[PDB]
Amino acid sequence: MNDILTDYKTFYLTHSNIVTYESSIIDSNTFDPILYPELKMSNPKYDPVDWHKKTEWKEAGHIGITTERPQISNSIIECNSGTLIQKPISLPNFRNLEKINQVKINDLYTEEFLKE
RNA sequence: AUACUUACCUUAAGAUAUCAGAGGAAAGUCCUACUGAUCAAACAUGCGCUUCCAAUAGUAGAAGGACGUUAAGCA
Repeated sequence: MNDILTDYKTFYLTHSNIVTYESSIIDSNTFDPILYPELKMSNPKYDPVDWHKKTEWKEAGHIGITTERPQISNSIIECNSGTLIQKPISLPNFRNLEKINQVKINDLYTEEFLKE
């Protein structure tokens, strides 16, 4: 796939023009034949088109080892202090304090291979 | 702490209520647990003296602030 994208980039640049290119672009997909081969060079499942129940969040620092992290539900660290002074700050809401010591591991190598 | 060593200094004067009257050491000085009058201070003590001292029968209000927010307010 890396070969097909590199050779098609060299082929497209050498053999086509700006008219055909700007007609090839529609922003509903954000496909463009010069930049999209570069972005998807090594990502096979690349597509361009609540983020704490995702498994990217849950194993962020450590890959393979998934843990629910305690976090403050209403967190004010985006807010600047000049606007925080305007009205009184709510108490924190929380999430997942119970799970700071439980961490789970999907041990496929022990189960599928040693235990067969 | 003692002691020893050095280094730096070792000074503006004067006064303690006023005025008047009697006495003592002709002008003035000094003094009187002397005597009047005024003044000032302290301490007691009074004036039919003058001003001021916050809801609970209610969820307030008065005085003074903010080097507080709205706020890149509006012109």
